[PDB]
Amino acid sequence: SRRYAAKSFVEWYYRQINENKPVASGYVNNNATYTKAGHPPADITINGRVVATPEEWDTMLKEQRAQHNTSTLPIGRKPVRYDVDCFDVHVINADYRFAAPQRMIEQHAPTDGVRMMMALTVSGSVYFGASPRSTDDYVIKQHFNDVFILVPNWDVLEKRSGRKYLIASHKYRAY
Amino acid sequence: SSVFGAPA
Amino acid sequence: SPTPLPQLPSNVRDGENNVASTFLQAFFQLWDHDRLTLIPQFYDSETTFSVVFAQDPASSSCSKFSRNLLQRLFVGSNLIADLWKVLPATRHPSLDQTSQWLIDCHTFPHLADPTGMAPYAMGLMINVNGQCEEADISQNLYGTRTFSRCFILGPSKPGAPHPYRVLSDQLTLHTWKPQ
Repeated sequence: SRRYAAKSFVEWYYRQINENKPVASGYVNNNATYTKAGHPPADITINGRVVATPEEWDTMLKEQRAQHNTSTLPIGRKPVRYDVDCFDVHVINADYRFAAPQRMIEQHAPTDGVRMMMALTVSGSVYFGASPRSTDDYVIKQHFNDVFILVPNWDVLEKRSGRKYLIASHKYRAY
Repeated sequence: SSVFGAPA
Repeated sequence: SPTPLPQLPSNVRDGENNVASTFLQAFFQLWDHDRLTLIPQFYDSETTFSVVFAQDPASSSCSKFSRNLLQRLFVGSNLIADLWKVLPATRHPSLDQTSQWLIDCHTFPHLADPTGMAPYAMGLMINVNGQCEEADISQNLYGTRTFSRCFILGPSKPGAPHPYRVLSDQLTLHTWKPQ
């Protein structure tokens, strides 16, 4: 199980990207509770390049979809689209405690499906220049494989995802 | 605690 | 045409003890030639394993396995061997053919400490994108697989054969080109 937690993160994350919206808010860097507790910045690797901040990743996504001249895509073609084919999630620490309010420790035991550190793998395709619902009229097609380490967003769980779990580590590959 | 050693 | 993100080689940032190297050199050699020996070395009662999909020898294999007691199959330590037995025979390229491998790894905080002596332990995340030759002798099926495999490694339980163990092993079998 725990797919349900991963599903909500996955749906949020690739939707932001596909709507040209930022994903930086999903990383630990931008959660005050985690950072004042001393959490390090997210460890992000993009096709083998270590990327220092989530903000820089958003900028890179923007650059990837940028069109410069001489040629131009017909209207109605979308510069970049990510299609998720599959995702899978394992719990790698069911007793995650870092930056937890003590109350959350007390309220949810490791068997209770809340205080979960998760390893998430996502695979699918990247379409360049395709019509938004086409998988055939692309100019270029890549395979992509994303992996994440997700940690509990105490701020939200105290009170689906895109905010229920935060990204602590992220590796992106496309080829 | 770590068994992997420090990153370089 | 918009331009895809630049593609760089493997980004290997493991700790000084070079466990990612020792582990992966053993892993793919044994996966090809002595697969089940991996489990007592690195797998324990808590390890979890998944195989996912993104004719295919593996497809028919995981189908029949799942019926019995794009598609997903998740198992605990009790079934890992039995599943691995059913997965296709393989030959992977040597790891020193560096351009045939995309291996990214880093150490990360806040695993549990199985000794209970500390509140946290460092982990090692290893993600692999590679290819191999796959064969199924009976069905005369031979071809080239493209795959992803993500490992999470962490400190082993007291008494284990190595000081580290596999916590999580996620195999994604996408493309299969017959040949």
